[PDB]
Formats: sequence, structure tokens, C-alpha cells
Amino acid sequence: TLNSVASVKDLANEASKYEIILQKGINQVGLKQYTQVVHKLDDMLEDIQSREENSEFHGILTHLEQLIKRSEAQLRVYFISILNSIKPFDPQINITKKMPFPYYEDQQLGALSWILDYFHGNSEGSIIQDILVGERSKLILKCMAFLEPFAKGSSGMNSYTEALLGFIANEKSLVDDLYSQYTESKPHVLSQILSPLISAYAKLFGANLKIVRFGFFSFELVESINDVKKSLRGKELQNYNLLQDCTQEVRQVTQSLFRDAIDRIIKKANSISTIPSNNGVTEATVDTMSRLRKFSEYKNGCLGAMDNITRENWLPSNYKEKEYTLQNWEDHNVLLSCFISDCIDTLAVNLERKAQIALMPNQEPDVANPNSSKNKHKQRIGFFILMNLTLVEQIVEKSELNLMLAGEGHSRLERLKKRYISYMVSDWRDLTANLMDSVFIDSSGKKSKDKEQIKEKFRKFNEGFEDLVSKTKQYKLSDPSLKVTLKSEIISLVMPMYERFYSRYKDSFKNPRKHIKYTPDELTTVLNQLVR
Repeated sequence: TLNSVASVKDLANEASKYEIILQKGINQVGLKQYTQVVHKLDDMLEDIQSREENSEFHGILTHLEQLIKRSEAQLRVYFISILNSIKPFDPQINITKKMPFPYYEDQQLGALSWILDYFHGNSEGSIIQDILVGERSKLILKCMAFLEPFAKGSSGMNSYTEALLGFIANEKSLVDDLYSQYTESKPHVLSQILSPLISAYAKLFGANLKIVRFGFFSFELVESINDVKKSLRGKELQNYNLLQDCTQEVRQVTQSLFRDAIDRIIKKANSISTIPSNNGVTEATVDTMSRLRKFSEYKNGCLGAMDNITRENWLPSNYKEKEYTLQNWEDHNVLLSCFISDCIDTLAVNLERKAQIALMPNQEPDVANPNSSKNKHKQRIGFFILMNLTLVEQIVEKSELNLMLAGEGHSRLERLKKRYISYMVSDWRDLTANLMDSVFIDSSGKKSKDKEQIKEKFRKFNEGFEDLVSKTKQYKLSDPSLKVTLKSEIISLVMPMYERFYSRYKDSFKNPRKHIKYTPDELTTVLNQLVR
């Protein structure tokens, strides 16, 4: 009753009665009642120590001290037992079955909290906290152990991540459930439990990031680290430095993924020094589109990758403007479209460069220039590039690429095609220019009556016309829209001029039919047969 004035004999008797109660065990006594009895002993011990130094006094002091020690050890056993009521399990099952992870019942949470408070109340806060942390991190590590082995969208890194997100979320609920709302050590406790899990994640993450020797997997890894980082937002964490390192590293890889595609095209387009005799689709083109085709299957990744990765991050050091068809540069859609368009531009120009070197080994290539007089093979080179761009457009039209190029992209591709359509029409422009010049040079005084000089003008045109008709037959386009355009442009250039030329000089002869090989209608027939 009143410890300060009670005899050691009476206090001893009281302590003996408390030991009998405690001897029954926590469940029989009731947890709160049990800690209450230990408090009585603790307070009794304190009250009598604040008494003669004899064996009687020393005896009760030791008895109280040891009985308290044994009882508290039982509290720890009980604490650890409740924590281990949840056994390790394979998370993949819960995920597949769409069931929540196991969680302590409310009454168990109550008991856990009561014991934490008991020990925080008795200068053993760090001790019981280390036990809590130790038991939880061991359990979770065993669960994640089931996914560790197995770690598009087929990788085991996905599940491992999803599992980790559930554990991070559930440990947060646990700590919030176990302590008072503003308890200072909450973030620390959660950190100590989650950090080991993080280290384990970051290591496995580095493994895949190293196993990079196909490559688009990086997009799924970026998604992984992002999900983990956002789940850890607003949370104290000693390992956060690891995630950051992982982030900055995976970003180097995804960014290089784009720069690499460009360099890959430049290398492939220049690998084979010669051009196909039929001037058809090359493996560089086949490869380049398959690659872009795969890029388009990861719309989300590519777009996300567009954050802080300018156009100069994937283009060659001193790229040349004239070699591109580029005429908000912030959002990911415009940026990604530019990349695809830049890739197709690179393919076309590099195939052109190689073609020029192949047909004119000694000349410096002058690409993207339909008016190059130095380029004596524009018709063939134009055809060659268009045959490849034909496959390029087909693969765009049948994939996500079509939607990604929406607007700007398609217009750039049209600009690309017109350049090479222009290459094919260029030789015809020379023909008509030559004819026009011959007329001008001969029309400054009176109207010519020089029959010989006039026939010569028709003769030279006939030779130029026939030579071009012959060569044009060597290039057969497959795409109907390209053929229609080529047909329109050649006829539009040649016929109006020839009709005027023929009309201007036909009456220089008594019977034109005898000195002029083609009437406009005859010329028209030749051209129509050529264009068909």
C-alpha cells in the first residue's frame, strides 16, 4: 500500500503476490494488466531505493530487479511473436489474384502499440524500435526473395516493382497505425525498414542497367525508378542517394538510345559502297524503319524520354541545315516527331551521299541540291532515293509512326519526296532551258528564214528529247502517286514549250512534216507512253 513506510517483510509479500500473477502469462493476465503489475514493481523498487543495508533489503532489491527483467523479456517475446504472425509469402500470387497483402488485425496493432509505449516509457525506446525494424525488414526481404529470381513488358522487374510499391505503402500505414500522429521517430522508423529494400532494389536495378550489351527495356526501367521515387516522396530515407544515381544513369542510356539510332543510320547507309543495279530498297532503309517501328511501339517511353533532350543531343556535332527538312519546341510530341523526321532525313541524305560517291568517286558530294550541275546523275539518284522513301512511307502508314508524325512530320516527309522528285525532273528542265535559249539567241532581229539553222534547232532538241526518253525508261517507280506526279511534271515542262517552239517555226518549211520529226501531238504520244 504505502511503500515509503512499509516493512521489507510486507513489501516482499506484496512482490511475491505480483510474481504469482505475472507467472500466469500475458494472455491470462491481460496485456494492459500485465504491464500494470510490472509498473507496480518498478515503482516499488524506485520508492525503496530513493532502509538499512542488510540481506533482507538487498534480497528484495534483487528480487524486484530480476522479476522486472524476466517480465520485460516476456513482453519482447510476445511482441516479436505478434510481428511474426504474418509469414513470408510470394507477392506475385497476391498481385495475380488482385488481393491485398496480409496485415495485422486491429487488436494486434493495439498490443504492438501498447508494448512500444511501454518500452518508450521505460528508457528502452531505441531497443524496442530496433526489434520492430529488424523483424519487419526480415519478413519483407523474404517476401521480395520470391521475386528476386525472375528479376515487351515481360521482364520480372515489373512485378518486383509492383510488389515493392505495395510494401512501401503498407509499411507507411503500419508506422502510422503504430504510433501517435506526430511522433518524431516515425519517419526514422519507416526509413530504417525501407532502406534495406531500396538497397536491394537499386542493386538489382544496376544489374539490368549493366546487362545492356535489347535496349528498349530502359523505357520500362525508367518507369520503375519513377514509380519508386514518387512513392518515397515526402519520406525520410537514408538510401535516396542510390535511386538518384540510378535515375541519372538510366537517363544516360535512354538518351543515348536516340543519338545511337541516328549514328546507326549514318553507318548503315554508308556501309555498302555500291548501290543496287535496280536502284531499289536497301538494307539500311529496311533496318532503319524496323528500328523506328520498334521505337513507335514504346510511345510512352519515347515521349517521356523527350524531357530535357534537345535535337542537338541526337544530331551529329556539326550537322548541316540544308540536309534537313526542318523549317512548341518544348512539348514531347513535337520533339519526338522531329526525331523521327530527323531520322528519315538522315537516311535519305546519307543514301544520297553514298550514291554520289558511288557514281562520281572523284567529286565532293553535293547533297540536297536538285540544281547541282556537277551532279550528272540526278535522275538515277533521285529514283534510288524515292524507291527507298517509298518503303519509308509504307512503314509509317502501317504503324504508330503515322500518328506521331501528325502534322509537321508528314509535311517534312512530303518536302523530302519533292526534293528527289525534283532530282528526277531536273534533267528535263535542262532540255527545255536549252531549247528556250536557242530560240532567244535567234530572235533579236527579223524573223528567221535560215532553214538550215532552224532544222538544226529541232535536231538538237530531238536528240536531247530522245536521249532523255530512253534513260527515263530505265527507272520504273511502283508508287502510283509518285508516277502521277512525275507524269504531270514532265508533261507540264515539255509540252507547253514545244507547242510554242513548233508553232513559232513550223511555217519555215513548205511541208513541215519533212523537216520536223515530231508534231506536238506526236511528241505528246511519246511522253504519254513513257509516263504510263
